Amino acid sequence: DCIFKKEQAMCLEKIQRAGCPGMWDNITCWKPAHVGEMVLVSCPELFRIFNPDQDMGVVSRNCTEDGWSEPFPHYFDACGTGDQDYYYLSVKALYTVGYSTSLVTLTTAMVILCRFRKLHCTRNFIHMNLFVSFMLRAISVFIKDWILYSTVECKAVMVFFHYCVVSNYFWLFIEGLYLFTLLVETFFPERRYFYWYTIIGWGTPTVCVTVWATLRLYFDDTGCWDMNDSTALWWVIKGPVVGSIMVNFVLFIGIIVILVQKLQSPIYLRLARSTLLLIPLFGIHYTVFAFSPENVSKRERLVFELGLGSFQGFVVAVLYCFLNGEVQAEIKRKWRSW
Amino acid sequence: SIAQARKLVEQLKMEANIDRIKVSKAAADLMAYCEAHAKEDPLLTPVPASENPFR
Amino acid sequence: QVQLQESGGGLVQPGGSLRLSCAASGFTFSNYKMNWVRQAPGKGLEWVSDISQSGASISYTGSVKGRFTISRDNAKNTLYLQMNSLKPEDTAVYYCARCPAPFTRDCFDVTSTTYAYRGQGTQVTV
Amino acid sequence: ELDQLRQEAEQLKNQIRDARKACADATLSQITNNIDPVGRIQMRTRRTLRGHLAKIYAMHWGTDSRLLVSASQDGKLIIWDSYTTNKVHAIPLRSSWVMTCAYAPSGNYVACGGLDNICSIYNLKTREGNVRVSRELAGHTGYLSCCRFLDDNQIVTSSGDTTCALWDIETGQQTTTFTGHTGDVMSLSLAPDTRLFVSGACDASAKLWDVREGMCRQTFTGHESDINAICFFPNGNAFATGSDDATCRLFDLRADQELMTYSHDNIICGITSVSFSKSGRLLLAGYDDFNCNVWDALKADRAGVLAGHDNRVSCLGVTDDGMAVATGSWDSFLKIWN
Amino acid sequence: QRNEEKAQREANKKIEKQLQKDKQVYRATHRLLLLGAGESGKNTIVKQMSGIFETKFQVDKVNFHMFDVGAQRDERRKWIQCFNDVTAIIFVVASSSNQTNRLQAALKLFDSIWNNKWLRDTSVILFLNKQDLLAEKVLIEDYFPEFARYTTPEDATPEPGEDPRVTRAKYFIRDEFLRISTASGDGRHYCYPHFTCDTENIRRVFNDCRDIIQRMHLRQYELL
Amino acid sequence: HSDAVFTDNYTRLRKQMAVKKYLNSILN
Repeated sequence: DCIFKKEQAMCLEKIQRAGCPGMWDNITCWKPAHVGEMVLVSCPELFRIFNPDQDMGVVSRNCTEDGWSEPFPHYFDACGTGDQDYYYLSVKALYTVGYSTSLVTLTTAMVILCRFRKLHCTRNFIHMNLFVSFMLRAISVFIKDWILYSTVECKAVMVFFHYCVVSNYFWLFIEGLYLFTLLVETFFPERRYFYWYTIIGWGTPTVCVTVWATLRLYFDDTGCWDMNDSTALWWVIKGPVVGSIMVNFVLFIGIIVILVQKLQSPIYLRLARSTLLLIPLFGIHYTVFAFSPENVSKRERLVFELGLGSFQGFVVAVLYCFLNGEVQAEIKRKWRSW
Repeated sequence: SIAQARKLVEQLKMEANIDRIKVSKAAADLMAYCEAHAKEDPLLTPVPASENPFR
Repeated sequence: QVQLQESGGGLVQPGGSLRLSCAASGFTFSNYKMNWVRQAPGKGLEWVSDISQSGASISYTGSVKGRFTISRDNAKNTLYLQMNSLKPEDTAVYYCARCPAPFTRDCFDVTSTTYAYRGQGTQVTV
Repeated sequence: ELDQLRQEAEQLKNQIRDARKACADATLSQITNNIDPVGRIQMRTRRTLRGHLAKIYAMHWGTDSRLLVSASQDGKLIIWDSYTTNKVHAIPLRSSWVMTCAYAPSGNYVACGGLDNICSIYNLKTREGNVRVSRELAGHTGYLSCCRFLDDNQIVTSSGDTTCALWDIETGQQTTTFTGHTGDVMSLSLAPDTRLFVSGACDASAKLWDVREGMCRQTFTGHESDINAICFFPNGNAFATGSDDATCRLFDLRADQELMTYSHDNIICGITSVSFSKSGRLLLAGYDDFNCNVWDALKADRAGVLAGHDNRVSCLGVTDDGMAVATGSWDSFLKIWN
Repeated sequence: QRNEEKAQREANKKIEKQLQKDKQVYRATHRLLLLGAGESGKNTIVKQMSGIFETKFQVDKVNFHMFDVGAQRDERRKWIQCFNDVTAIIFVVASSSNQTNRLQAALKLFDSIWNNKWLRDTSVILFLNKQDLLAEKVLIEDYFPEFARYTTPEDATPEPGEDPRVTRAKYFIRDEFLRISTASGDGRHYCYPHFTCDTENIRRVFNDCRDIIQRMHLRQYELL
Repeated sequence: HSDAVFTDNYTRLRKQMAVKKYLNSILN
């Protein structure tokens, strides 16, 4: 039931093989010393989980004639839950329900899109690929949660999870890039671009997750890699995602300025409606908290980005499906044919 | 032009000079053709899979 | 074949009133749009006026705005053109033509020559 | 004097209009009441062709009911195989704008026409690895709307110059001209014995001509708009017409008057293609409401709805043996029904 | 029968390759339809840039495929449906064109086109050719009495050295065409009146095609 | 990304809680 003892057990053998003899402490491990000579060590990094900063040595023990003096100054408490657990549990349930709703709505959407042969077009193909990315991202999150709540299976799950997230962020950026490209060049719009977009959307996540995994093994192979305390290693995965958010924001602002140039030809309500429609498809909500450090406004970020962010599927699968004029036309025609 | 009117009157004269049989005779000939040739038409009557090349 | 025979016309003094009746037959009057076209001596066919299917929207050319008027009676399956006043640029042959397609507002080749759906015409003098 | 001719034509037309009604007897409705209704015919698509680019305008089947030729507005005349679905020939046409195509009964030659005012004949007997135009039948004033093959030599074409012409390949010279039409001729059809042909024009009139001596035997009137399609009833003594007034009228050569009408209140769109089946019981007529209808002859009861196309049915043809029916639309897609 | 099937499959693959290459070549070119009246003088415009006299010209390396009506009958009711998928329709009208009222016929033709069911998704470009002849003949109320009470729009920007009357006449004609175009609801087809006499017609048509494709894309994305 | 942030925070909270549970259990 308890695997904590395992590491402590070795101390016993070490002190029995090596007037104040070695004592097997449950809290730490003490080595024999001269009688009446105070011994000071540094508390194990297990106490330092609470305090991320560097550990300090303060814990000391005193010897006596035939043993070790009791720790009167309680040096264990010197070196180095309810509400937070409740918060994380409520957030967990919220994002779960949202991800399930998105999964279902995007499923029925994709099905409808596949059923109609008229709807098939490059733009729709990219929409379907984004829907596939969302499917992968939901299946990843759910599998990760099940496995998590040290082996190789859990590492493979963490890797598939990261890959799916990076794929979703890249497909959102490819969506914005595609629309911007169409606006920028009205003529000769596609030059094997459904191929370049497919490649850059399905290859770069694999490259970055492989790089991350290898760097992890070589430098910081700790546990199942769930925790990402190593800033350097985390930057490799983080960088492309902030870059995607920034570039997508810039492409979105370019589309907005092009649209407002078009609308002013010889309208604020229409622009607001267009922006409200475009924000889900480009994920303009991430830029709000992207600049914020993870420690700062952490609780607000984990609710806005994930708690409410879990319904992005539903939003894009209601704004961009079940109300689309083409979709409505085709479905009504099929109902009439029935 | 005068020529166009001459053409129109001449064509009307030619089309009036020809006699026409009663409608019933033709409606009967068409009905006979339909009943007689019903089997030949696969679209009207189920096509045997053996001779259905598009199965 | 459809016919668009006209009735009326003659020789009158300037400023007179001439009621021109177009007795269309052989088709549903309501479904189509009746258009008036005028052919000046030595000039091509010129559009004059038209009336919608229900008569709600009525249009005239700029030259005859106000002076003229039209009325449609679906029950009698005929068209009328009342010329309240006459001007020296009016002596010509008037034709009542029909819009090529039913249930569509747009009309094609109404003023085109050798058009099938055109009437015999009437002679008006000032 | 014009007045005397006009009066003579007026009285003679009134006399013929009186003679027709006075000779009318059964009127078809009372006599064909006994025959049983065919019932619902729920045919299903068997083959789908998606090799074309632009909207289809015409197609012609083959005598063997195995190979078909189709034309598109992008300049391609593609010969399709109804069995293996594989393309056979693809001749790049010099003129992109084509409105008609014909297949020779022997299958050696294929012809096309359109807005280029020239009829081009192509030979399928390759001699150098490529297929080029053999002879061009230039001379028509207006755009060619239809073309058919009397045999391997004689070809009859109808154009927009209110006349029809007969051509000989070996000499490239006009042999017999058919004049007297006031409206533009839209299509022509050949009788099974090829002795007489009926051409439909834009003046709501259908005229029967003798291919040899070129005189108009009869003129049929009664349509409320321009005739777009023409077909010959298998027997050889009747023909059907279609116009923009959402109705189909059947005329008899020996009765010289109209026999049956196929109109419904729901349909208001025009009719572009009218064909019959082998037995002639069924009339397959295209429509501008983005689908085709199967009108049962002799009763005027709708038998089936061919709602499988996404655009307007430009053309519709049937096989010589009556085994399958091919329908063309503006979605660059060809469908085979059985 | 296996060998014939193999040969047919190889021929099908070759035909598919050829169709693919032709497809890509076809999509690059933008198809345009040129229309005008007898007195419109579209031949001069064509010089500035057989049933149909097709012409080829490249601007900014974008190839355009523009067609001319040529020797054809004046009845445009049937064959006009073939040009429903073109990028735009260039309508050249001689403003000066008098023996007969050409302006009224042009207005009726524009109205019939604009409201066609098949052509309601095809933008129309309007060109007012022969401005100099209009200026000479002016230096109109008989056909259009509303011109007498017409006033110059506040947004008019006449070029230097131009007398006001010709500007107010051309603006009146432009307003009339815009009003008849916008009298009904317009979806997926727009109107861009322009003044031509001029080697900048290629640039103008290129800009119009650009704007058309942009607005079409936006309309598929439901932005505008 | 938000999913990684939540996972790291939740795992750290679970580890800290377990460590506290062990420490107090041993102390008493």
